[PDB]
Amino acid sequence: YRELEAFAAFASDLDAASKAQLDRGARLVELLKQPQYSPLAVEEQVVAIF
Amino acid sequence: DLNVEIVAVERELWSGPATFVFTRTTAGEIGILPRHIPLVAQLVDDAMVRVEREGEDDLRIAVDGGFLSVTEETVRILVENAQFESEIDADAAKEDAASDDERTAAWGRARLRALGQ
Amino acid sequence: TLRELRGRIRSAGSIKKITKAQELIATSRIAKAQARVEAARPYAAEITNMLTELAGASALDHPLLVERKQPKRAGVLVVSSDRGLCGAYNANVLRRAEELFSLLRDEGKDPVLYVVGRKALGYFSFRQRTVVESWTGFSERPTYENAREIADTLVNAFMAILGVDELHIVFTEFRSMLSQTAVARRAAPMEVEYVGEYSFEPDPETLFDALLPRYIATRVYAALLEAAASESASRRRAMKSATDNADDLIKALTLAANRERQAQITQEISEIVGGANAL
Amino acid sequence: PAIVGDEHYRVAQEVIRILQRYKDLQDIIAILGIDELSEEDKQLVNRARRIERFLSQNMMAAEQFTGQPGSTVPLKETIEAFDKLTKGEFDHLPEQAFFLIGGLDDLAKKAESL
Repeated sequence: YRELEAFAAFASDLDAASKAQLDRGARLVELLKQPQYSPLAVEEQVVAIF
Repeated sequence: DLNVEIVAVERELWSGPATFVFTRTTAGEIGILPRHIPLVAQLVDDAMVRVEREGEDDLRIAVDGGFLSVTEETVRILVENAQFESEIDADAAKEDAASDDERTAAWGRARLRALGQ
Repeated sequence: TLRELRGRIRSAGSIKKITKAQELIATSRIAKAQARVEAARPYAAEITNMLTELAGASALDHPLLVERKQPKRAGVLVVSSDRGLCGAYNANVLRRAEELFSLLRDEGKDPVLYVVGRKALGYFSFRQRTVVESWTGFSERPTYENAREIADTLVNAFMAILGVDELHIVFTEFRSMLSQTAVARRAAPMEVEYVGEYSFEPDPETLFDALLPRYIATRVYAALLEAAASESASRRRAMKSATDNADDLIKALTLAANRERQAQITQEISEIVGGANAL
Repeated sequence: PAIVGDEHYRVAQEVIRILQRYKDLQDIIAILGIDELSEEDKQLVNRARRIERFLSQNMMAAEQFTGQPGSTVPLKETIEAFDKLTKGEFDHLPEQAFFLIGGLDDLAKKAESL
């Protein structure tokens, strides 16, 4: 994703599969985003990544 | 009344109101007043157009291979290259009228027939 | 090494300035080309309207409207820029063109090349595919004269000399400033579309015959204008990308120059204090 | 060539030439991109990237990291594969089909996969 993010900003258009990968990565990155002083037990980490 | 829209392939040249419009279509000379029946006619190679409107002087247009569409409200003239009389270089028209190329000669003749020549 | 890094920084700064200027000029020219497309639209609409009327009063048997019995050859009009710095633009066109060829090859019709633009001309000159005719110098600012010449040549080839049994135009449609897509359109033989529910002089058949070439010329003109607008948009995007890359290169080279400067200062101090500590 | 043979040496030198030209063009690649190169250089770069990625290999020791098992490519197959690469016989496959691939047969497998 983080290579596709840079590629997309300048490509006129992208394949539907590439757009699907972009939309999946834009959600994975937000998923890994986490606030301070709020650790998650592995029990919640596995579900969140799932 | 009529509103004459002389529109070229690149741009619209004229869209003012008019009372009468005259031009030499491939079927002969035609004059159009308001409420004329819808019509489509190909202008001749050297066709010129003359527009008569309220007050202003007659407007003469050199038209290169245009088409004339009389419609319920607008008489639209679609042109490849259209030149008003004020934009004509008369000497250039005179020189081009004798050109060997048929299309260039026809365009020169259209410019002259507008120039009043 | 620091001298090389300073020179590289100066180079990247100059290139950043040039690409930024090109980006702004390309924005202005996007505006100009899109305004020209808008200006050309009404004539296209009206000629299409009168063509529909003539067809409604025509036999629809003109050669431009009927499929050759056995299509053995097809023309392809690739519209391309005549100057670079447009990023993927030309490639996006050219790739699509080859895609079309793969279709034409699969359908048994060998494509015959007509190219507009210097870049596509070089593209095909390196792959040794022969272009019958090429026009150049008006992709940045096309005029109806060029479009009429292109359309007349294409239509004469279609009517025919070996000639072609079909012709396509490959060009970059500008849908929005963000999107610019290469598409291929078959511009002859045209397909009659019955959409469902006037006089003519001297007859609608002769007017139809005189107007179909004019309609094809108008559509080629619209395609060229669309390609020019798309070229300017791609140039703006490519120059913005180049400016960002030049800025990032300037930042990286400035970090490298600072590291080299500190390293040289430390090395000089090391030599000086090694000499003192010996004396 | 007196030691490894001229078939090996010629392929190795061609690969090094392609990669050196790619390194030389790196500046234009960085600022403008592949698009503004000459057609000869554009083709050279498009196959230089593929040669560069094909030199990657799924090493045995990598199994603990990637999970993939490792592969071994005999010297003859390496020479043939890189000879084909330098001649342009694989310029149509996507570039990612060369990551960590280790062989012509497995390259065809991954090309089918994508």
